[PDB]
Amino acid sequence: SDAVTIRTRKVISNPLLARRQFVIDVLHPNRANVSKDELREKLAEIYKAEKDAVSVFGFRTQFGGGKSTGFGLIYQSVADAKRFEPAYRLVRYGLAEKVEKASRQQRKQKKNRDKKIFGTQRRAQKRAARRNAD
Amino acid sequence: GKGKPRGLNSARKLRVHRRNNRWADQAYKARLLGTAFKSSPFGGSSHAKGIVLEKIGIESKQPNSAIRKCVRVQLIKNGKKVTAFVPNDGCLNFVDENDEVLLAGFGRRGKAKGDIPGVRFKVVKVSGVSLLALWKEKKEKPR
Amino acid sequence: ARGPKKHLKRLAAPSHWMLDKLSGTYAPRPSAGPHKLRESLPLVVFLRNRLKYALNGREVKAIMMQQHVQVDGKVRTDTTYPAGFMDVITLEATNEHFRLVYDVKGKFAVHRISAEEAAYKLGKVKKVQLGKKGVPYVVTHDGRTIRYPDPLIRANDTVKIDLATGKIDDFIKFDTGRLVMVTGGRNLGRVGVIVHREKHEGGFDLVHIKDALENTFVTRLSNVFVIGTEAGKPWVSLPKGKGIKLSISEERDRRRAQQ
Amino acid sequence: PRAPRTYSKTYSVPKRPYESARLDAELKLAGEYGLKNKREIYRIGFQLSKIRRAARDLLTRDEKDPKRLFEGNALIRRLVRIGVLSEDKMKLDYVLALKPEDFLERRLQTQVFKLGLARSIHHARVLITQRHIAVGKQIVNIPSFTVRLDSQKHIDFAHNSPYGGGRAGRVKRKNQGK
Amino acid sequence: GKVHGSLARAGKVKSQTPKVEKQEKPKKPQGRAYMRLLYTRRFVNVTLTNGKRKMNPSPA
RNA sequence: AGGAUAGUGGCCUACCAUGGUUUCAACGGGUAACGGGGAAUAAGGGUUCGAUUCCGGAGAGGGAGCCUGAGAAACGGCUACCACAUCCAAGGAAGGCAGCAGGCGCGCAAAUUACCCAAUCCCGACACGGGGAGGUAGUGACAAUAAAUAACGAUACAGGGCCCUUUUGGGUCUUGUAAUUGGAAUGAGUACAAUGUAAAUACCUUAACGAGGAACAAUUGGAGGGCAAGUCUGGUGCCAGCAGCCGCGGUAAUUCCAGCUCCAAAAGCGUAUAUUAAAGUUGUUGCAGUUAAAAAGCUCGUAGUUGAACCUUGGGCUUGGCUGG
Ligand SMILES: [Mg+2]
Ligand SMILES: [Mg+2]
Ligand SMILES: [Mg+2]
Ligand SMILES: [Mg+2]
Ligand SMILES: [Mg+2]
Ligand SMILES: [Mg+2]
Ligand SMILES: [Mg+2]
Ligand SMILES: [Mg+2]
Ligand SMILES: [Mg+2]
Ligand SMILES: [Mg+2]
Ligand SMILES: [Mg+2]
Ligand SMILES: [Mg+2]
Ligand SMILES: [Mg+2]
Ligand SMILES: [Mg+2]
Ligand SMILES: [Mg+2]
Ligand SMILES: [Mg+2]
Ligand SMILES: [Mg+2]
Ligand SMILES: [Mg+2]
Ligand SMILES: [Mg+2]
Ligand SMILES: [Mg+2]
Ligand SMILES: [Mg+2]
Ligand SMILES: [Mg+2]
Ligand SMILES: [Mg+2]
Ligand SMILES: [Mg+2]
Ligand SMILES: [Mg+2]
Ligand SMILES: [Mg+2]
Ligand SMILES: [Mg+2]
Ligand SMILES: [Mg+2]
Ligand SMILES: [Mg+2]
Ligand SMILES: [Mg+2]
Ligand SMILES: [Mg+2]
Ligand SMILES: [Mg+2]
Ligand SMILES: [Mg+2]
Ligand SMILES: [Mg+2]
Ligand SMILES: [Mg+2]
Ligand SMILES: [Mg+2]
Ligand SMILES: [Mg+2]
Ligand SMILES: [Mg+2]
Ligand SMILES: [Mg+2]
Ligand SMILES: [Mg+2]
Ligand SMILES: [Mg+2]
Ligand SMILES: [Mg+2]
Ligand SMILES: [Mg+2]
Ligand SMILES: [Mg+2]
Ligand SMILES: [Mg+2]
Ligand SMILES: [Mg+2]
Ligand SMILES: [Mg+2]
Ligand SMILES: [Mg+2]
Repeated sequence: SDAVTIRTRKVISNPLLARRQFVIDVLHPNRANVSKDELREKLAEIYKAEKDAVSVFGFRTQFGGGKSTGFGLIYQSVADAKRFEPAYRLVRYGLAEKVEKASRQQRKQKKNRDKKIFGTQRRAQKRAARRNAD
Repeated sequence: GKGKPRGLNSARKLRVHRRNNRWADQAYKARLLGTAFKSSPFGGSSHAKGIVLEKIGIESKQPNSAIRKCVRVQLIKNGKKVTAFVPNDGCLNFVDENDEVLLAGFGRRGKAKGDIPGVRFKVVKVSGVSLLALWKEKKEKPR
Repeated sequence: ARGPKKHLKRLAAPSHWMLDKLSGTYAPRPSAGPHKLRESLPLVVFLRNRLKYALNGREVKAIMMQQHVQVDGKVRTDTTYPAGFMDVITLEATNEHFRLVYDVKGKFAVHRISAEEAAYKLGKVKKVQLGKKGVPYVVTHDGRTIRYPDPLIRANDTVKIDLATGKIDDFIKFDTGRLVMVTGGRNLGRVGVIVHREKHEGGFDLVHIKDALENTFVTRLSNVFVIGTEAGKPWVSLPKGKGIKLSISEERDRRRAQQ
Repeated sequence: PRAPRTYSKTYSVPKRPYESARLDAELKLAGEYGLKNKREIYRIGFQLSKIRRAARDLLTRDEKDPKRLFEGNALIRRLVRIGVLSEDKMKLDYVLALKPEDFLERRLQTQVFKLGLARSIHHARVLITQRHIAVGKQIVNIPSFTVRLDSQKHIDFAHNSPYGGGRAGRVKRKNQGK
Repeated sequence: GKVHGSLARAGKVKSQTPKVEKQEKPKKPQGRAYMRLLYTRRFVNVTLTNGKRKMNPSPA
């Protein structure tokens, strides 16, 4: 039925990045798979760590189901985790907000448009305004 | 002593003699002379497009008696004029004057086949549509 | 070609890094440094491919920018710094000291050493000559320049670097019977004693080396690194295997018994 | 760009397309082992044709040659491992005597039928293709999966299959649920 | 060669061939099943006429 | 000897000698020629190819000349000319996709004016910015791997297989026929969802849905020989057409056009061209030269090729490592 089983192998203690890192094996018979959010809750209880210090990613289910393999990180603190984590994983866990920027086309076009201006934008547009006597 | 040098230091004579004598192989001459590049109507290509000039018809060779129904085609790539056979029962009616036809060889690699005299190409497509598709009513000619 | 190359194609990287083909188009180009490009090991390969401490290239830069990594007693922040033979890597956060010595398979072994041994290093003397104001100096294999050496030290000798002051503790004269590791060619990583030095004026001198199993191989003098005063007395701890090359049949037999 | 990824062909066609002796031998051989097409017979012949070539090269070398001893024993060991070569025929002269039926015996399709889990060999392929057979604790749906000697004993129905203790399938649930 | 001829007879035989529709016959099995069908037909129920074996005997 | 160069050097200059290469093929021409690692085919020996994932070289429409800089004769730097070509208020100004995508043209011949720096790496004053380098997706039957398109029953009916048996008549278990009858199994597809990812798509897992004509319907070529498979039926009648080659067609065509049936390969099959084996039809291995193609009319002869035999043998002594047994 349920009976989610978690195995950790290739465990490496990494004080250089203030974390412990390992491979995660999940046994979930009679279950499609286990969500990363649910694995993070289970992992926090097993190792008595804060939920926000646990990161899992890169999961794949074996052929026939019933088993998945991934990678996990456990930091010594949430502060250490927030420093040594990719932005996209913190957005996954809700620890950060997705930064809002224009498309790459818009950013590149704006960069090349500003390349035609020497000096301040205020000077350039005031002088351009003077030329167009309209 | 078999009429060729055998000495251990006679490799130059052996190498040059073989090099000289491969020119007697007509297959070898055509590869190095680039005769397909220079003389072939296709310029060495497998296929070539062209424009149909006229529907005419070629009398078969003996002992056969028939009208092989061909077309006169001017190749787009070099402006040369060739005769191309139109295969199958009644496919000449699919080919009209000033149509664009894709040609290919007859498969004898530059020689005429069977009783058809002087024809080395066959029509594959007309107006960008396969002649076989037209024959089997899979597609219709765009006109 | 209008200037120096700055990229390294994945396929063109040194084979002893043991990089995979399909991970990307490029490989880490080692910076200019104490060791040659072909004979070095960038710190990015060591921290990610060897130790597997970092999961990607972004993480190795994060490790080194917090001042953790020291090479030869100095903090290095260059992710493509060309670490080489006899270099000491210190990670005091993990309390680990490594020395880069070749294993018998031709690759840089992951050779852990004690803190006491990590306080010095060996360098092969490339040349001895006079500098400005008539001051003699020695150039080691890692580009070090040591002034006022022992006047008995000559080329192809090995010096013991204090590695904290950069001075010479003592040296080993190049002569028959000295313990040697091979640092080039197909006999790379083997350890033995000098049997016979064959001189060739204007060409390349050849050294005959005897393995601990009385196997004899020949290699160029440029690939010879003196590491001990006699057999069984290396001046640094050797990696696992002690530089003795076994045949593939012998390796298969040893692997069968171990498993 | 990125380094090229290696690939190779796994079969080779006969030089003479129409030959009743070979055609009859192939169809007789395909019917016995329930093969889909002739390419599955060409595949066995191709890999057997290059096994013989490897064996011939070692046999020209002197006995006790290091290459002949190392690679010959490894090739024999691998063939014994998959059950194609008998334990009393490790001489590299019986390797040349191997036949395509030796390889077809060790397919998953052959072993399922020969283990009694299926009524016929054609039932074996559809059982395999339909994710009913598991080797160890791993479902295998490839009929050409070569069974090792140590994996031979662990062929049985998948634990989540209707025939092996799993729930009822799609068809039964639609009938008994009305 | 002298080359010319009337084009009026192009497609004569194919045009005047009486059109006959294909009878809506059962599909043949595909893949592994078809190899199974052929094997039995040639090695299980042999239809030989005392050493005279024909794949496509015309009715005679 | 000097000048110039970062530096050697006819690299250039002054003066002076007459040298330098070449039938062992110089020099010149051609190349549908960038070189190599390599590719195709392969008993051996070979033949053909290599624009193209790596290395080296060369170029940025064609030349030439330069600035800056350690590094460029750089071209997403400049100057000038040639060929194209843009705006103009007619005074002037500005160009270089053999970068990515895309367009025109050319052609037998080749994809999206998409997303992103998350990975691989590179650059900068740099832990932070940038990167059409690179990665992701789109198109994609270039090639390559695996691999569905059905499986099993039940009855019927037949034969063999056996057994009760002399055959007879039966019991009965192995095949084949069933518009002759069932209940099982599953993914293609779709889908909550989770995983995947920078974000997605897809894959992998997986609720619910998803197969009887299981229309969820395999095709491409052939059926005289080579070459496997029709002397079937209808049509035409040296016409139309087929036919790589040999050949077929003039009223029962084994060859055309069709229907049926059958053969071959099958998610692939056919055609054109090139190339390799077959080709011992380029032959060193390994061809042929009286008559099938082929000994110069005959001698001489330089280069080339090739060149008789002969100089410490035998014996003896110890001598290690191996291999029968
Ligand atoms: Mg700006
Ligand atoms: Mg600006
Ligand atoms: Mg000539
Ligand atoms: Mg040729
Ligand atoms: Mg004829
Ligand atoms: Mg066309
Ligand atoms: Mg240095
Ligand atoms: Mg140093
Ligand atoms: Mg047959
Ligand atoms: Mg001078
Ligand atoms: Mg000079
Ligand atoms: Mg060229
Ligand atoms: Mg070439
Ligand atoms: Mg190449
Ligand atoms: Mg090339
Ligand atoms: Mg070209
Ligand atoms: Mg290149
Ligand atoms: Mg350039
Ligand atoms: Mg251009
Ligand atoms: Mg330029
Ligand atoms: Mg450009
Ligand atoms: Mg450039
Ligand atoms: Mg472009
Ligand atoms: Mg294409
Ligand atoms: Mg396009
Ligand atoms: Mg990918
Ligand atoms: Mg289908
Ligand atoms: Mg779907
Ligand atoms: Mg879906
Ligand atoms: Mg997601
Ligand atoms: Mg057909
Ligand atoms: Mg036949
Ligand atoms: Mg008739
Ligand atoms: Mg023929
Ligand atoms: Mg008739
Ligand atoms: Mg008839
Ligand atoms: Mg017949
Ligand atoms: Mg025929
Ligand atoms: Mg027919
Ligand atoms: Mg078949
Ligand atoms: Mg050959
Ligand atoms: Mg001949
Ligand atoms: Mg001959
Ligand atoms: Mg002859
Ligand atoms: Mg001949
Ligand atoms: Mg004659
Ligand atoms: Mg004569
Ligand atoms: Mg002699």
